[PDB]
Amino acid sequence: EVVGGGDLGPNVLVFDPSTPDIQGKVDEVFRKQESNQFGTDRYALMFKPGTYNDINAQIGFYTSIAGLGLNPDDTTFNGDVTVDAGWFDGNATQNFWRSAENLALNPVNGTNRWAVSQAAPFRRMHVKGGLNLAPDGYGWASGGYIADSKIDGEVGPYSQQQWYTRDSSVGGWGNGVWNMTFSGVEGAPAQSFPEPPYTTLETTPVSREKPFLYLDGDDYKVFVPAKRTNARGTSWGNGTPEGESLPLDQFYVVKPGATAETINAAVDQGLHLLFTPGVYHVDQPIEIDRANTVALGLGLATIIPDNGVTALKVGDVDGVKVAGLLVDAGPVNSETLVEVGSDGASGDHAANPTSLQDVFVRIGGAGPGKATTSIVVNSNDTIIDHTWVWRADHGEGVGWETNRADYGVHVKGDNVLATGLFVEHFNKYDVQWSGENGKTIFYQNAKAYDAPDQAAIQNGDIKGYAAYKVDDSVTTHEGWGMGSYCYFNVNPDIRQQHGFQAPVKPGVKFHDLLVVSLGGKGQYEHVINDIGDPTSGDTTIPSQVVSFP
Ligand SMILES: OC[C@H]1O[C@@H](O[C@@H]2[C@@H](O)[C@H](O[C@@H]3[C@@H](O)[C@H](O[C@@H]4[C@@H](O)[C@H](O)O[C@H](CO)[C@H]4O)O[C@H](CO)[C@H]3O)O[C@H](CO)[C@H]2O)[C@H](O)[C@@H](O)[C@@H]1O
Repeated sequence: EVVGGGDLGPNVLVFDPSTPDIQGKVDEVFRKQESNQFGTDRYALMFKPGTYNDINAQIGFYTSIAGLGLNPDDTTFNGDVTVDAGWFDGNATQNFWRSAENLALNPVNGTNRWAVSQAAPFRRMHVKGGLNLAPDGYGWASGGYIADSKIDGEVGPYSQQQWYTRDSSVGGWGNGVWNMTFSGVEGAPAQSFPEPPYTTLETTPVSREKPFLYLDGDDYKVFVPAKRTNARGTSWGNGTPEGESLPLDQFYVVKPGATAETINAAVDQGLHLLFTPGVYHVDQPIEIDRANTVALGLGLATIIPDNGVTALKVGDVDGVKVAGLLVDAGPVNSETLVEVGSDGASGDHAANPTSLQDVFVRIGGAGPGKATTSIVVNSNDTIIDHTWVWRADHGEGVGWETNRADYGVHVKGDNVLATGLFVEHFNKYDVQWSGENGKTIFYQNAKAYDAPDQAAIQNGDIKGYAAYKVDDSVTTHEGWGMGSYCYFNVNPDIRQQHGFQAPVKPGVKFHDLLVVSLGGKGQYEHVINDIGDPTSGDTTIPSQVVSFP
């Protein structure tokens, strides 16, 4: 019974090079979206191919900006896509929930400013000049994620604490701070941790670029890249990229209105999903149990699970590409928010894996919300390529109980790969890995700030719960470029035994680990298990470990 394609709706603004009032108009969204951290408004600015002049697209909360060509240079700005921190007094550590993709940029002073923190991906971009990742004045910042991009000149992180870059091309990298990690990046600074703190891998073992809306001439369509093993450099610049096109008309177009039963019925029926920029309350989980289903969000499209249900469940099928969505906890506790595969699933998905890309989870912050576990990854071979799983530390509806969320991510399948894993503030283990031969490239954690007292975070004989816990049974794991920080702002007497916990086996390895106390609010006793120096002083110097075991 459902109906494919049709109309993307008001919240998706489709600019062209003869379109009137682009500056003034891109400027109204920012005005309302600049300081709008928890609003329900959602926007995507989409630009048709061509060259656009005298422009500076300033990007606020819940704003995605993109070109609608196939290769990034089809849509060129003699101008800038700018993220700054004027609204929060130079501090960029709340510059969340926005994105830029599939544009070239010829920045007006020779350098584009993308001063963001978490959940602010920069994908499929060509910067014909510099890329400055810090707010004007080298004030605080906690990014960040760049993939499938070419920066002609220098990337300058400056004050950025940490960063992940994959499968890209840079002609310079200026500096590290705590953890600037690279995989498959031509031009990456040579590996050197802790000095500078560069963790560098030549290729990404597998990656698959995120699907995106484009105009194959007159028609709305989505292009869906195929996977690369040992990816290095960009995917677009040599000629005809690799992967499929879907016509629009083979997508259900979800808008304000949609029930979860119709969304699933459209996937029953053989349609893909395109979530328009909106907030979707669902009282049954969204279910994708058809191989190769693309589920693509625009304008930070957001799902909220009502009645304590799970928001999104992927079945044990090959090739599901979930991209560009925020799952936002309801006030009724959900046992899970996202499940990838059913519990127990023992099959392969190796040739054609399921992935989550730019999938973000929030618990609290916009009022009261809670979940026991946020993401369960049951399916073997799953790719998690950019996720921010975040128990709110600030905002409305936040308490050590009021927005309690015990567990962030739990990985149970085998062969699972996370590139750009950001997980923070959970009451217990932020990340748990139970499956075999897991790989994590780049991890950023901060522990819960609102732990009341030592006794509240006790873990048998461990003080605190690891930010990242590989199970005792696991025989095979390997991780690179991983940091956990603490700011026990309620009770800075607290001690966190470690950032990491894992068995001591010849084939469970870690490379370039660090923990950091933020201005002496709590301290780490060790880095991993019982190994590594404690943090000390209020000077926020990392305690580091190059190699383990
Ligand atoms: O609070 C809400 C959000 O905050 C996120 O965590 C922040 C955290 O980012 C912040 O850390 C700062 C660091 O940014 C800072 O690094 C320095 C660099 O700025 C500088 O250029 O280089 C040196 C190193 O040589 C560093 O000085 O260092 C100060 C310490 O002096 C840190 O405090 O601290 C905030 C709280 O104090 C903290 O909240 C968090 O990830 C988000 O989840 C959260 O929503």
